[PDB]
Amino acid sequence: PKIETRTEPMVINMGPHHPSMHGVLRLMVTLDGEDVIDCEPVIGYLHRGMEKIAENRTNIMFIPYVSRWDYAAGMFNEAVTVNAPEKLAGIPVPKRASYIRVIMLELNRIANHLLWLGPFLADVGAQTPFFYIFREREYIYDLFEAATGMRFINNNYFRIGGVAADLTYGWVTKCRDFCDYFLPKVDEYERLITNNPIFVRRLQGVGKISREEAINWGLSGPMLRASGVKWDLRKVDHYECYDDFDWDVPVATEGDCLARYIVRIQEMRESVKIIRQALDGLPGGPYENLEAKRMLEGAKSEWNGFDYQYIGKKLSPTFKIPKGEHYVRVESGKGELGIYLIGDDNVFPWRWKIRPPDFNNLQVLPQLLKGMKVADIVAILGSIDVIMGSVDR
Amino acid sequence: FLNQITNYAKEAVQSAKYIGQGLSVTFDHMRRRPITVQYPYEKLIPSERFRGRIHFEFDKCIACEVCVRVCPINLPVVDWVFNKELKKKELKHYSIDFGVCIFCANCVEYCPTNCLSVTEEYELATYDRHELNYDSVAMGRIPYKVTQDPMVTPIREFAYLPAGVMSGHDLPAGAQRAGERPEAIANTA
Amino acid sequence: MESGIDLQGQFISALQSLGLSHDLAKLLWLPLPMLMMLIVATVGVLVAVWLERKISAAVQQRIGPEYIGPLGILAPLADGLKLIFKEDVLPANSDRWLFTLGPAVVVIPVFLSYIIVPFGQNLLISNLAMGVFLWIALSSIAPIGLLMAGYASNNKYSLLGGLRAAAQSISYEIPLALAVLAVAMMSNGLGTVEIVEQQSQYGILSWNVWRQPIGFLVFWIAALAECERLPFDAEEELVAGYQTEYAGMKFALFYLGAYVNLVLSALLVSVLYFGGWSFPIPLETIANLLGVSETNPFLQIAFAVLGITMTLIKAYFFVFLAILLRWTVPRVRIDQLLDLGWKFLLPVGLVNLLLTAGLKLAFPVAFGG
Amino acid sequence: VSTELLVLGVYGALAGLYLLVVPAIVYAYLNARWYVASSFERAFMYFLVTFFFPGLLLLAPFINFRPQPRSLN
Amino acid sequence: GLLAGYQFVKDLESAGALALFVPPEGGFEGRYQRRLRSKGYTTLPMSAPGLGDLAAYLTQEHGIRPAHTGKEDIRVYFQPPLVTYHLENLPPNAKGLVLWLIDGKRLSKQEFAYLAQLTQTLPKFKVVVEVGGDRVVRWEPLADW
Amino acid sequence: MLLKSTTRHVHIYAGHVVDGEVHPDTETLTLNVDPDNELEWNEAALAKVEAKFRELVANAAGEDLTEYNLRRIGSDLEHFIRSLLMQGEIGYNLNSRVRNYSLGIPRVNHS
Amino acid sequence: PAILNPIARPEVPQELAENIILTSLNDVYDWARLSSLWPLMYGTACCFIEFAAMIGSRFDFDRFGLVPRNSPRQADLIITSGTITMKMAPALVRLYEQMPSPKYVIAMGACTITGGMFSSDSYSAVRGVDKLIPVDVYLPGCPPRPEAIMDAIVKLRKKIANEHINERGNLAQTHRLFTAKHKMKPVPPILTGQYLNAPSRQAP
Amino acid sequence: IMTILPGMTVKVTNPNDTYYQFQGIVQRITDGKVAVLFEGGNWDKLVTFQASELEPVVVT
Ligand code: SF4
Ligand code: SF4
Ligand code: SF4
Repeated sequence: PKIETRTEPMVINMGPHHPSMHGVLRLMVTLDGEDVIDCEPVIGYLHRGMEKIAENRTNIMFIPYVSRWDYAAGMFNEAVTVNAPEKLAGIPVPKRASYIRVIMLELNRIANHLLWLGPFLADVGAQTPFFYIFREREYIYDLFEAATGMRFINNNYFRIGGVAADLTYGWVTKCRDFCDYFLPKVDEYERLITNNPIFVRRLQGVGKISREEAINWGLSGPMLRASGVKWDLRKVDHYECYDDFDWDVPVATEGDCLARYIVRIQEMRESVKIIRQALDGLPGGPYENLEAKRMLEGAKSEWNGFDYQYIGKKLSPTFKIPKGEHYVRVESGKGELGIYLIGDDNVFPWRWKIRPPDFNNLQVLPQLLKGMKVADIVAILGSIDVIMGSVDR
Repeated sequence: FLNQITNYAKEAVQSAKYIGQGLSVTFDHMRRRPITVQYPYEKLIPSERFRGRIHFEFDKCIACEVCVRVCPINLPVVDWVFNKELKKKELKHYSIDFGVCIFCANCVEYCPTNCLSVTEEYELATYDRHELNYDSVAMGRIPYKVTQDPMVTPIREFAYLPAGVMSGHDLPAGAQRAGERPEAIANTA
Repeated sequence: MESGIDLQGQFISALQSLGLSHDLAKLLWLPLPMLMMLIVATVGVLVAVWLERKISAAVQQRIGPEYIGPLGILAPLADGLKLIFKEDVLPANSDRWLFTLGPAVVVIPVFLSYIIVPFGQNLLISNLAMGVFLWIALSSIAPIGLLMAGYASNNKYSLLGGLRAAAQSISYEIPLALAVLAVAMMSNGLGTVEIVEQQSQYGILSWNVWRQPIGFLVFWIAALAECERLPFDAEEELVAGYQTEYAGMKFALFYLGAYVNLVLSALLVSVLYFGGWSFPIPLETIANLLGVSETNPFLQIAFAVLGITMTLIKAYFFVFLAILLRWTVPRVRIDQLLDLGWKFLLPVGLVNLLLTAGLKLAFPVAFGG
Repeated sequence: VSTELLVLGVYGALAGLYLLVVPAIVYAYLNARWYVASSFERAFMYFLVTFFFPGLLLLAPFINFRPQPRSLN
Repeated sequence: GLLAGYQFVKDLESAGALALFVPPEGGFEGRYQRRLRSKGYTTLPMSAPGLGDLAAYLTQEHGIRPAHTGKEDIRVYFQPPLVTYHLENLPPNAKGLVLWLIDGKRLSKQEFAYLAQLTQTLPKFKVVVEVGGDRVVRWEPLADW
Repeated sequence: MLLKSTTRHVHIYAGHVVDGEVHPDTETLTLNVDPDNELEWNEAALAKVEAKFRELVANAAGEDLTEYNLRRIGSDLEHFIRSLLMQGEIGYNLNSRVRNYSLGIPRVNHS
Repeated sequence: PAILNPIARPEVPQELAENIILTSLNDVYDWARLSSLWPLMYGTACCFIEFAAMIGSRFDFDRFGLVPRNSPRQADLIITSGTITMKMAPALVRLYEQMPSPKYVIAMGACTITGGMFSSDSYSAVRGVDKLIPVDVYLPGCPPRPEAIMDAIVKLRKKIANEHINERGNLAQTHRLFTAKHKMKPVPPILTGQYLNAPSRQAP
Repeated sequence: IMTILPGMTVKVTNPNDTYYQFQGIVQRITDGKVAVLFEGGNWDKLVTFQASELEPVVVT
């Protein structure tokens, strides 16, 4: 028993074996009495090298790879990985493929905020609705399994011409059933924290990132929106026919964990509105009605048109990423998941940089653990919505 | 000055009423039917697109390599020798290592002869890793049908429950997916 | 047996009929109620683990540990037996004397405190004139095995966890002592037979929970923080919890000592503030309504079984309330639970003791004698 | 018949009920109404498991609460 | 709870190839594999769907051709015949070799008939193909199917 | 901080073992050939692995005491152990509990 | 040699338990370790979320007996639920070595069987967890759905019920202990825990 | 020789099933269980049926 008792500040490891859903990162914090003096986050325990793998993969065979950065909302990763050769070659997508993309991405945003919400309520001390959040996440899983074939990650759904396959025969009805089921659940999740004074005491002023300090540290998504900035890339960039709906970006003015909670809950409440307004304005409606209308009305009459297709010229596997560079992005569940692609008229990219949504939000974690206590560490790490596959990639 | 004593007792009784209310509403969770899909006797049906174990047909194979050039890791070991008596490609011993496979079915889409199909089979656990090297006759086997096992009550998950149903446990007798199919509006309109 | 039923007297008389001494017959009688009470504590820890894994599943809309027996009934037993089969670990400079003794020091007085609990009048091991005070004194030995298990591991976060568990476990000894002190005021003694006997007079109206409405709450909240349960215990406080170095039978000792403390504390809520064995109707009222004497052996057997069922109903109800309240309450951190122990439960226990002393002085016929 | 022997007879009858008969009745009650039970009925049958637990432990390796084989027809 | 003796080894020595019917929840038939291993047998537990063309995998040399991940060539690996290599690399006074196939489902009737005839022809080789299902552990000979 | 290279069949552990504890020493490093017994290890091939390890740690003189160089030494020793297993001087265990062939299946030499 | 990676002939090892009492006690031992099977709450990547989908309510983790443990000292099983990198591999071997001896490993997903999609062009991915740990059951599927994981657990239970109690001794480590003196230069600890208090954050 | 042959088109008629009114392509016949290939969708699915729940079509 060689543990002595000094008067100097100690060091707490919080190593890569996290006994909860916290990823693989070390969190070597000092914390002299209780005040966290210093915090060195060790990163890279899931660094598998996607940026070097990408330079030796065709885009049709890198789509199975891109579910593994943000592996709670997997298709968001495909939403940049498809959109990077899409805007070099200028390949247009159909309107139906764009609306299917909007529906899949907003379901992925709901699922990403649910997988954030489970561990966040378990870390803040609620720990009763942890087992009730995975039920609606399994509803989204079974919605993804009908269309994309797999659950939350391993979808080959997004393609350069749009979407790999159109929806199944009962998909729109069951998605509307899930939204009618899920509208009161976000109000229950908001009243769980905000109508309980012990939780808002645990979440007020815990992590005090400013408005301009959030812009300087490169924060994005709900960590930027909670500081005061109305910056959503679906609105800033006129992206993938998101402007055909009426949703409002949720912001808060404080920037603490309660503000990030409120922004993510209202992001769920806005994404389900986008789901409803996209299911209403789906070109051709559900796939059973559209397939019946293109069956009975010959092979004509605008239901065989371009913007009523699921795929815009299904491409050969030897598609050349043309010479030129740009930087695509999406607003994922953590915001600003970007791809810097410098393809040079080869079948492979020449450089595929991944700008992860939470690798640039985890660098503020030592800055956010400055004047905080010990038991407010896992709350602040809970409020970042960190997924280490994107941080390491 | 008893303004902080009565506030103290008020905070105590408000927490006591909150604990009593939460204890009443966690006692209304026990009466609900459990949503547990009890696996070895209630194997849930996978969807019509599942991407489970890959199936291979040794006679429908023109011995190209499109299933290798679209696989993300160039996994299927197809080897052929050219027979100049016939001047075709003449595949022998196709195989896929399912311990390396990521089950994306890229090889299923980019198959020009519809040779590679994908199955509903996912129970592929082995003791030896090298048993996951399914050769052409191993993966040419008929897959395990979940609805044809006389120990399983199979369960449709969520996207095959009709139009108001959330869990597939209360299903009375095989009610269908959501409603009509494209052979109905052609008769309707 | 004819006049009554006395298994101690009948056993000593039938063992003197073989040709033994009287004191030797008493000595051979001695291990039998102790073995019966250890059997009761062992079935209590198995019931507690089963009820913990089944009510927690029923709350979360799951099914509990099936496929281990018919229901999950053999699920704790395997969880016992597996921990007998696992090896030792000895964390890298561990003390090897204090390490093995820590679980023993923390679970021996909890087992020893089962003399105090009755399942009926003279259905216990001993009356023990300082009963519940000896239970409190023996439960005060737990934050020495806690500090022993914290120190004897060569890693930190368990020394820190040991100091944390010892600071939690002494913050609720004094409200427990004050809440027991109110019942000892109202009962004119500390023996649990006399504590239940001052409640088994009018069946349910003479129970102490109506005369100690806040003392029952103080005892229940303070006993739920002595058993390491509910809020007072999903990432750990820091990384570890004073038993993250214990692997086999020593972790089994910790694991069974927690639930044995839970079962004992539920039994003592049933004994102190409720009737320990009393039906809500007094038993002599039913004995005079039937007309048969309260000394003939079949009414003795029926009333003993009825007292055992009443004890187990109330002990089960409080074990059920603990397993519900584990998922009801929010988990509080260490500072809020120490503020609950010192700044809330201690002043409410003190004002409860003062008002029950004023009530016993003012109205002595309702509160004891 | 001796009354000591009849007291030992009702002891043996109570032991055979507490260990064998009513634990089998509780097992036959739990493959019965378990989901049709309410919360209070679930607490009552959990009490029935709690009280007759040594008899349920004796009868545990002899009950076969597995689902029956399906018909496939 | 069903104290099982050593009748299972006697039915194995009688039939030569018996189909097991195990409950699908887990390990309730491995007690019979341990009884069989305690009588002097050597059990070889391997998964049946990973084997292909049991005439070639069990008793013949078969080229494995492992996975090149776009890096190596085809690189055929000639695995030895499993039953005869595990029977020759055995003690000479052992009771024999037993192939314990854990997935008797998703196999054909022809492979069952071949496994039964293979246990009949070469002397010390028995199979315990687990076709699964039944509510208790019960076994039949591999005669009709 | 104990410097080590723990993979299967070799454990480097820069330091010396005392009783069941390895104490971190600077100028020595241990070796734990096959701590899980997948291979048989007769004494001839065991002495061959010991001599190859001492040659590898002599050839690694002058570099840093990082875990990268320890992992390089352990990986070269892993390739040597697999080369001895492939030559036939070392067999698989077959009394183990796993039997998963982590260094290749048995196979005949030519065809 | 005519067999390239050969198996070896054993020493004719047989327990020959003709006793039926100790055979039934072996049955009790295997059933007890079989029906408890407490896994380590071990994650590291994508597959862990499907592992978490077992711990939820739709598929039940507990109904085979297994509750997840935080410490590896109480852990009976480890389901390696994700990609093991070159950085995570010594940590994984350490948290496997910190378990009591009747321990079991399930290589979950393709990343731990062979390092599935990182087995081609990755420089920091361990191609298979059996390069580090003795593995009992291998589990394919890139995200293996939770029915497949509690199929791997069923096959692990079939593996556990075979284990003999007289055969304990395969749970050993069998030290070899070749010590060599080396001439490498010790470097200082590069990663200390000084991030904001380091005298380079304050001023350029 | 008259029974269900591989290579033709089918359609399922088992009413209480997930796969209903689905046209498929029969691919392999072993031991009575018929495995048919479904072209519907981007990934070709192979779902096993039996002859008691299948019937060939005459139109295509
Ligand atoms: S793509 Fe299809 S046809 Fe071509 S080799 Fe692969 S399986 Fe055969
Ligand atoms: S499913 Fe994907 S990973 Fe598997 S062989 Fe086909 S293309 Fe390759
Ligand atoms: S196997 Fe697939 S899902 Fe699992 S960790 Fe690897 S990439 Fe992620």
